[PDB]
Amino acid sequence: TKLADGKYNIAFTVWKGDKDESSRMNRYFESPATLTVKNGKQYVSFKVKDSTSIKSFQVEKDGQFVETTVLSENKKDNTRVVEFEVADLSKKLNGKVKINIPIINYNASYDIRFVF
Ligand SMILES: [Cl-]
Repeated sequence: TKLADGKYNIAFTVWKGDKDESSRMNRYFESPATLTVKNGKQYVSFKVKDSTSIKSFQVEKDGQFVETTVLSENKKDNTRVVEFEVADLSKKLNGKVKINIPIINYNASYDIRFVF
């Protein structure tokens, strides 16, 4: 059941945090993600669109949301690559996104789930 070391692509979709429905956050998170399996551990990374608007992206780690790691940024196309470890790919991962639209007092939070 445990994946061999190496790099893979893994498709994913985003559900709403509290409903079994597709989340609007799908448009910002590019599937497939990259899965890096190294020394048993599993690291997921993927590109985020409209990066400047996605002020915060956290995933739940030990019953608490923690900011994801930024591996790189591309200011030209307004994207960035985020990364986090996932212990169990068969489970839905809880996440939180803070969306900021400066063109107007607009600052809202989205609860989401990653489905691999
Ligand atoms: Cl469920």
